[PDB]
Amino acid sequence: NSNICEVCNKWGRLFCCDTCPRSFHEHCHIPSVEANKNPWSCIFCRIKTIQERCPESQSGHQESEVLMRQMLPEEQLKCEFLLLKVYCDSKSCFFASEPYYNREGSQGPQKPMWLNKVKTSLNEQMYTRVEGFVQDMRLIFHNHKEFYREDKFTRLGIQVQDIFEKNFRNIFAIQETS
Ligand SMILES: [Zn+2]
Ligand SMILES: [Zn+2]
Ligand SMILES: [Zn+2]
Repeated sequence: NSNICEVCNKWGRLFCCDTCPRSFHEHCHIPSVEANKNPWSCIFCRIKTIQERCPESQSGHQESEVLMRQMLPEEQLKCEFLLLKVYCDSKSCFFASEPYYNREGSQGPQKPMWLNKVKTSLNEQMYTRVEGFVQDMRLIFHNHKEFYREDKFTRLGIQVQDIFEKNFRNIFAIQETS
């Protein structure tokens, strides 16, 4: 197994996947690494299993259809993985914890959002459809763009949103387009 966490790329107290060489800190994995379970399979392995059991699940889909899906176990897992893929980028640090807004010439967003809040929301099964999760994720970056205006810091939002959007298209097998 790897000797660094797959998400944050640091050593420490790591849990090792039994079906692939990845390792995780307890609260870096999403959901948090389970108490017992020997063997244990990580979320990357669990996602690959879904695909393997239903090869047709990788044919293209319309975003509009994906968003209206109910958060049954498999969609819950896909949203967990997509959230994890965002945390995998080191630039997610800017969006993890609760922000605050005091900048000359800007007003804070009406509805603040951050990755740890989305994490909690998923953990507490507060989303009923994929749309719920995707709207909150997109809101994070949209709030950032709006608040930072012409400061070049706005680009961190563009960057992290691109990681989100690419992973969304991949994980939910959105139909490729020009
Ligand atoms: Zn970690
Ligand atoms: Zn694994
Ligand atoms: Zn089948």
